[PDB]
Amino acid sequence: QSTYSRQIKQVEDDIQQLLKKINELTGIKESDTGLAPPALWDLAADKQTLQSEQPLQVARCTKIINADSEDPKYIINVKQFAKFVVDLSDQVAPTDIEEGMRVGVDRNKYQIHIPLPPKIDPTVTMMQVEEKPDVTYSDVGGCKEQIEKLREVVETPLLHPERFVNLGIEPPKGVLLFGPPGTGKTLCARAVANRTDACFIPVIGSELVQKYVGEGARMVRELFEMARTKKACLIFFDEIDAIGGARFDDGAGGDNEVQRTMLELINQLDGFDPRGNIKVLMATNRPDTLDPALMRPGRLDRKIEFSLPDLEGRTHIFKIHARSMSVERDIRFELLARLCPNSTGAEIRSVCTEAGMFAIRARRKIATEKDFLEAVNKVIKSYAKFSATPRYMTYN
Amino acid sequence: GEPTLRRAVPLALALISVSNPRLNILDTLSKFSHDADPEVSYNSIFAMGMVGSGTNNARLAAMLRQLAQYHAKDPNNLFMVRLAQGLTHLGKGTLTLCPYHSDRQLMSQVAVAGLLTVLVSFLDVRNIILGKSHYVLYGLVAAMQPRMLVTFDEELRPLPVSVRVGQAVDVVGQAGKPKTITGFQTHTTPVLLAHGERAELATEEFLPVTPILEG
Amino acid sequence: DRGVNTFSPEGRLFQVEYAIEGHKLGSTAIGIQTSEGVCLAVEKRITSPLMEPSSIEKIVEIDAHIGCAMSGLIADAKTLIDKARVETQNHWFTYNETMTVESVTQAVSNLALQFGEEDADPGAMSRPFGVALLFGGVDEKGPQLFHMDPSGTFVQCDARAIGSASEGAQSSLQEVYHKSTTLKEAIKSSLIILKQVMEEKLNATNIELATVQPGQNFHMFTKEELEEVIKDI
Amino acid sequence: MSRRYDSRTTIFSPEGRLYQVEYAMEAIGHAGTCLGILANDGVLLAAERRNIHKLLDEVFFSEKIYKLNEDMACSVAGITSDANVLTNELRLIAQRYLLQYQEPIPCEQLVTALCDIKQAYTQFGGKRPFGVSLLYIGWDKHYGFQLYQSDPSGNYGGWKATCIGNNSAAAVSMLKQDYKEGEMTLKSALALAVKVLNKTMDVSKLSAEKVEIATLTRENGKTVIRVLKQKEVEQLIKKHEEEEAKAER
Amino acid sequence: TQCRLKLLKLERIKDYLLMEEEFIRNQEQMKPLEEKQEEERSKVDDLRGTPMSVGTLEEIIDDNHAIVSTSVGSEHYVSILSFVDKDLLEPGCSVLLNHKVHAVIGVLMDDTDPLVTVMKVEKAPQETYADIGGLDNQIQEIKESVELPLTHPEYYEEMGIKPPKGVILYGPPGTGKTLLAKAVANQTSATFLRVVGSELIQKYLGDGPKLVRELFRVAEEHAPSIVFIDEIDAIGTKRYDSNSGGEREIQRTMLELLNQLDGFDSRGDVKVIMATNRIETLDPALIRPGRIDRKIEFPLPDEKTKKRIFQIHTSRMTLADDVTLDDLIMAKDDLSGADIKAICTEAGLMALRERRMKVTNEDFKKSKENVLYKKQEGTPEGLYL
Amino acid sequence: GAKLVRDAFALAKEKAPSIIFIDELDAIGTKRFDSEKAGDREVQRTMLELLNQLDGFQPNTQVKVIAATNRVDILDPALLRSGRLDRKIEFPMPNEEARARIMQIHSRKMNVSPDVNYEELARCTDDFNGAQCKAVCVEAGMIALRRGATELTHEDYMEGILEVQAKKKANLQYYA
Amino acid sequence: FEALGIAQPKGVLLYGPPGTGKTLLARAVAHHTDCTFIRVSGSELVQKFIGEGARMVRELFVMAREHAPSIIFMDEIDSIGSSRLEGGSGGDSEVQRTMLELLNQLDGFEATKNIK
Amino acid sequence: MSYDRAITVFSPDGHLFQVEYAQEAVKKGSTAVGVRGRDIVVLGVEKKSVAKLQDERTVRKICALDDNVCMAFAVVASVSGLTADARIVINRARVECQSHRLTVGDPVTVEYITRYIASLKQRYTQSNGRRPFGISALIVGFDFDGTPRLYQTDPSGTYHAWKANAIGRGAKSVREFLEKNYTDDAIETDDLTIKLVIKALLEVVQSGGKNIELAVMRRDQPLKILSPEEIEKYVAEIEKEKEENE
Repeated sequence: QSTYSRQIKQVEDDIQQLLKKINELTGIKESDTGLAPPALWDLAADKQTLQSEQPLQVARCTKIINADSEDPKYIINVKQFAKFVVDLSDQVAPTDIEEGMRVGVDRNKYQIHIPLPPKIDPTVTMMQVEEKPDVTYSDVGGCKEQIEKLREVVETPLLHPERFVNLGIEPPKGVLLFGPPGTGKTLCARAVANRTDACFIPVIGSELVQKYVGEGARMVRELFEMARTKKACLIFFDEIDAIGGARFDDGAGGDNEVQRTMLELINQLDGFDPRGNIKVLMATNRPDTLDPALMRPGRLDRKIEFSLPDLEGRTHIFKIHARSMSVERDIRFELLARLCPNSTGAEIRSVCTEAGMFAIRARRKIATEKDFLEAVNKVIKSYAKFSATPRYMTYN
Repeated sequence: GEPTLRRAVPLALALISVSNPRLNILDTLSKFSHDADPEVSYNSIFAMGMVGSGTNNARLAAMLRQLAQYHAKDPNNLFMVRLAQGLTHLGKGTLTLCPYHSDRQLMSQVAVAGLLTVLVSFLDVRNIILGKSHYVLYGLVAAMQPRMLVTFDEELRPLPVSVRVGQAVDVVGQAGKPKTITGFQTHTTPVLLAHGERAELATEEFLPVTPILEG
Repeated sequence: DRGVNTFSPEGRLFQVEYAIEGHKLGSTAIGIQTSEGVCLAVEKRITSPLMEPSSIEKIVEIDAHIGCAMSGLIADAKTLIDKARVETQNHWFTYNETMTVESVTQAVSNLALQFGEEDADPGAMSRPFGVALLFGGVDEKGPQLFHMDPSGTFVQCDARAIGSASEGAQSSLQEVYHKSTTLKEAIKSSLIILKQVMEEKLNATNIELATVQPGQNFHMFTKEELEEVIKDI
Repeated sequence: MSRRYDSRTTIFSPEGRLYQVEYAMEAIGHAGTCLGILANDGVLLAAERRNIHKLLDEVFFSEKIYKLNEDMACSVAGITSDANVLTNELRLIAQRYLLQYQEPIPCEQLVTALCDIKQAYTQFGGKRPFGVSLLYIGWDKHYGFQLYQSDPSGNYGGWKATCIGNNSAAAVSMLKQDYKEGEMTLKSALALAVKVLNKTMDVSKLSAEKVEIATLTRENGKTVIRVLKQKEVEQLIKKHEEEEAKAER
Repeated sequence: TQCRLKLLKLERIKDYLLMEEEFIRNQEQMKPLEEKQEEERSKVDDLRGTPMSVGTLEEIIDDNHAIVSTSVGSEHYVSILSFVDKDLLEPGCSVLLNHKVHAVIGVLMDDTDPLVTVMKVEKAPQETYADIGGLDNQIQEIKESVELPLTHPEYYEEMGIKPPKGVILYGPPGTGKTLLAKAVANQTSATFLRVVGSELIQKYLGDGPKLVRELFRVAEEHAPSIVFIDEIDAIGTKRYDSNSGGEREIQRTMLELLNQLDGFDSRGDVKVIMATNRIETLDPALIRPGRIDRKIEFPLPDEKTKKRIFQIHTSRMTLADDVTLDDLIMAKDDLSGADIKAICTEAGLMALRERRMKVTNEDFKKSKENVLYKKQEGTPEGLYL
Repeated sequence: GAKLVRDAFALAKEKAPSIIFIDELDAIGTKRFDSEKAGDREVQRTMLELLNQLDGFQPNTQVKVIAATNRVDILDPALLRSGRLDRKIEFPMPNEEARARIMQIHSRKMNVSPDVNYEELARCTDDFNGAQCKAVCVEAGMIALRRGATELTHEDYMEGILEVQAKKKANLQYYA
Repeated sequence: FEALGIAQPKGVLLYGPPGTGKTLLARAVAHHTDCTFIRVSGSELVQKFIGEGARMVRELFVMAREHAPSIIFMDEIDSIGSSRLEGGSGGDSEVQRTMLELLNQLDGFEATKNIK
Repeated sequence: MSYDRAITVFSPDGHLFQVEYAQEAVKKGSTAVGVRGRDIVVLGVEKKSVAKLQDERTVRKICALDDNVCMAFAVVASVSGLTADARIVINRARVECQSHRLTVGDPVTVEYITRYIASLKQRYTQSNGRRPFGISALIVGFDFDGTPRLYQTDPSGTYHAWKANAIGRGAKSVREFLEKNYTDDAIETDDLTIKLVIKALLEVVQSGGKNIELAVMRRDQPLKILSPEEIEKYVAEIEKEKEENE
């Protein structure tokens, strides 16, 4: 194909060049984006230019100090990073200007025109919290005992603190999630969040540690405070082996970074004021690889067991995964489940899905029993093997 | 015309037509968006759906948008339908005339709808080939490829390797229109050309029908 | 190296807990104790049709009256069998009686944990064994099956299965078998769990079965007699 | 601690082979070169001493080539230090085999036995393998005239002309180019030996002090191993001038 | 050649007519535009106030306000008044503010990220499809796994439950893992963002979890999408310091990937395609399914496969019809894609020395004996090993 | 970060006499006075400024300081040493008598049903500090939810001792 | 090169000790061709577009490509680090491996490569 | 056997780092195929690396452990040459073989050697100074029953009986190439087994019958190592044949 590719290459080159000129040239051709409904707004807009209260500058109130002599003094930080002290809003409530609250202040006079919705005080904490979906119990395999404890510990005290008073304890400040990975813990966690009507805020430990340590300290404190404002919440710290790893500090390693972030979290757990009915949920491989220092067991409460599916245990997950899916089968859920070795739940879930991909290969559009049989044999080998480091010599 | 590519193009076109005037445009676009009718068209419908749900205020616009979502359809296990007879690619317009007239005149009338109803044409998802004296009713696997390495081929057969598509499995237009029956190693040639034609296919078989193949 | 004295705060070795995962990739072994014998089943691991079942075994003789079927890591099984074989033959000259199925299992169990990163000798190790062995033989107390594991514990069992899933293969065996039953039903019960836990399914060169009755010597089954046990799965 | 280091001596590395064995070959490269060449009626060893100094007294006239036995000879390519130990092991093995055998020690037999000790250390004992490749020349009846090459890796090789020590790749080809299979006689071979040594050295200029030349020539009823005095080598250094022309022509 | 040429000549000429016709429209031809739009522009520019100071429109409040961050350095809480509507403004875009007193005049312009510009490389493989044959079975799989759930919804909808979320392309180089990612991406025309794994470990610390989350998040915004992570072996292999090697660096990057792909934060029908030449470095949790789905393994080329692998390399060069393929299969076999590339390069290299400016069978043969030896030599031979 | 310490203490000096509660002291009490290639370089300076503020300049003997550690294997020796922090108060791990005393408070708080057979409950517990006493009472209450009932009993309180002791530990072995 | 077959130069290794005037010949051809000879001595000193390697592939390539052709003369002296000599045997050699493999494969630039 | 660290530490993979590293060390002893006939059991090795200044004896992967048991080695990889590390397994194997001849004087069994070797590798784990092994051997030899034996052992410690097995350059791959070539005729015909060994070696090596040296061993006669020159004559016909099965 050497001679054939040159011809095609030249013909595109010429057509492509000509395009550059046409696109640039046409443009939007001196049109107005607003169209007809904004014309009335232009006249307003002009009045505003004359006005001194427009434009407002967004700022935030950093600190409350009283030496009052007009109307209450607040120090705000302007975004040109000059500190200015302003005074109580022109007509709005003093109960709307608070510490860590956003405020709109005039650009030309610098007094609070109107307060604005709160929080923009950290840059980093705002970044660290991410999107929230909901997946339900149907989608997450098993109705097992391991599944049942997650609900009872998280859902019940937050939903009704009444139950937890009756027993004569406080709703957990802390809650511990443990179990090896590839079991659908995050999936289960999403599922209880919808039922409880308790907002879950996902957090990543890898963002928290950074090159210079201190950013992660201010971030963690600010993060507790935000959650504290929210009522019946969960701060779910996923994939942490920073706030999640071993207790030890080398003193020239990245281990320094871990230790500052953990240390503030201990202060937060107790609180400046206690945290009755506020849950922080933490995921670890097992509680023995978690700090005996960050774990100060009264506060953390119940440790919720999740464990690697059993042969019986995987028979159960597989019915849920299969049933949820649309599949035409003749072979049964138990056979294939026994077929799998003890490894992870994750191989056995992939069988249900892989049988659907074999159907497209097979030139069907939905699965059949033969696709199912094919999927167990390839899947058990593939995922388990061809992975993991080939050393556990000379590490700390 | 069937110009190149259909994977990217109706999605892209729905976005640009928002700038251009008239709700009728959107209705006319949906015609292109047919092709393999559950392949391209599910996406095309959803995207126009958003903008149509977005704003409405006159019965007239709502009527146009309604024509655009449903017209696009023919879906879930239903075969390839696009304006084309399969065999023609030299063919002259006379099947075009009923929709063509309707594009030219006002579609702001409900009246336009009589001519617009018919755009009757078929391509098939069948690959039922008729042997030399076998006259076989079983289907035949094929290989599809979007592009060519040669103009030795321009009667629309590409190599038998490529990506395979099955027997009684969606036949798809540009960027996957070209079709060879994969069976060059079995030395079978179509007498009647393969594209997923409307015509009943025919082969001269020097080895009969090949089964299914995984890939 | 990285710690090989490693205790968890609960009070067991991490290294021992790691040892099981190796067994799981390896071969599958079923031992069932019957009143009328001990039957031993083991995976041959076919992968060509050229590997001869009569010429090679993985049911091996501890004594002429005692058998052991191996599972998990193959290299590891061989070291335990060679020390156990001599102990057994030396026992026979001295006492003039066959060695109890328990007596041989206790000796091998000593080797399982004795490891440490440094100060190692042959009696010690640099990492604990990940094999579980099913020592089955007939003695004067009757037919016994004793089970030895990677934790280096010996337990009497009238049915144990260990393989691809140790606990899995034992749960299938818990459903079928009953304590006191005929030889054919015990031999059937061993094959049946075996194919379901494995990726591989039951054949007559896929698995190896040899049966020890009391009042008989250890017999490794002939080509034909191996095929007879296949008809009842 | 000792548990937080690496040196991968007995432990295999990601390579599939130990660091210590591979490193020994690098040390051999920048140390004086030893070659053995085949002749029709003898075999010879020619070596570059580890002394680059301009003044030697000749206290020991074996500082590279040591004659073990009256039936054998060796060279050292590498560090003189690991050689010292090896030289003492060789005077015993070479004579022990002879007490029993009553036949000139086979060149092959000697090297395989020695190579076994070189590998023993790297595999076990927690000792590094000797930094010396020893070039053995000898004669036995059932192979004929021989040259065998010894490594720290426990690799042996049956050769007719080979060189180990500094710039070995060049050196073996250069011995092949001038000297084919069974071509050159003992006297003309001694010249060839010096010619390659002049070209390949750690530090230039070939002199009597820098070279030691040894002959195995079978005399009347005995196989005679002699290390040539400085005086004789000098006659070969002029012969080596003549030899440069001769290779080309 | 001649068959193609009449159509080629006509296409270039059709395009010429298209260019020339634009000029007449902007200069002379008007009917809705006229003198009238010219005046609309003047009138709007003077009210609007030139210079317009750029802002970025984060979000719109429906009461006649918007929250703008001015790009100068200090942010302003503006009104949405003057030539724009709330709906006309779009999030994550650049907007025009009146310079004298800031109210948001409007969105003409869109804002592209700084990140995305560097990452991005254009979609299209330099080896055309059905000429990356050789492991031809394998090439098909990626089209099914990444390309298909986006291209065709029909099978997925009937199949039910979650779709795929990646593929992992692994095994020895030269089996064309990069060419495959580019094909599917080309076809769909999903924005193809490309980062080498070595960017994940650079001198600064925590750049790895940072880059990967931003890259994905940007893929979700510009969705549907294909993220290509090229050659993730570097994580362990590289270090600029002690902190850049070692466990903290390796974990943080792996941990980020796990949350991002299927975890809480999830991703849409956005796929990640990973190229790796070693899954020794990679964990069992990123080789776990349902955040990788089907894994594609390429094995060493087989004797018959090797002839098809050799053809691809030959097609990029000049097309052979005089190379004996058997000699290549006989000399070496169960050696990589990379070995077939090594035979080809060496032939080209000898021809270059003469100033022969072609390769022929002769150049392949002469170079072929040295290359096989050379393969063994690449790994240490020491002194004599 | 270091300047902030200096300013923060200065704030205490004005206000004087005052008590500055410092929660934890491995971040202005790192052990290290030599390090490289880490965030520990900035952490060491905040720690060094702290040592200086305690040193005598008067009105800063008026102001008091509470510092806390749960460790000793990362405590800074100067701050432990007197003349930075005069007093060294030790809190030991609860005695047999004390362990019973704390543990009694917790059972009391809960709905009355672990106040029967209290001698038995007091004895069986081992290596319980204060945290572990709170930990058992909440885990006991958890077991009452498992049952599905509002009645608590002494037996659950007993299962908790085994279940949590600041570890997974379920008190089990792999033998037979 | 299109005629010769082999992809236009990706990696050309000039190796061996200096003092033989190896740099000097490179300068000669680079001047004549009118490619800018941009010397790296082993340093990410002369990466100022972010100032750390591994992004010294992408930014450096785009600038070079824009004002093309360019001959990027990377001199790998490798006297940097003591923990960059355990990352590849040079801080620069880590950069060069990134750049080499990526650039070979990138866009059409393998047998259309002209930024050597 | 003296060190001051453990030789290996366990993983939750259930692999031994040192045995896998050893498998690459034994592919240093290049590719070896052996097929079992009716009366001649034959193995052949890759590379003699001839330059006619060398001896052929010194590079051998064919080692005589006894005069009625012989073996050729490899396993998996593609890594560099070196006879030597493999040679060391031979030196242990040859004592092991010889000690059995003292015990049982009839032609010693294949089974004994393979079993001793699996256990030998586990044992080396236990000692901190001892370097483990992980190799495959193509054990060839005869019993006192006079019947042919070809046995093979693996790094996994497991030995199996076979009619044809190949090791080297992908153990499963050379083995599978033989599975195709195998027919029922092959093993009884004396002539046919030889051609199988030469087609497998001819794949990975250029110009064999100089890099193909094979030995036949017999029921009544000891090890015979054939000259290379008579092997080349076969290679020329056989390479014609090799393309045919493909």
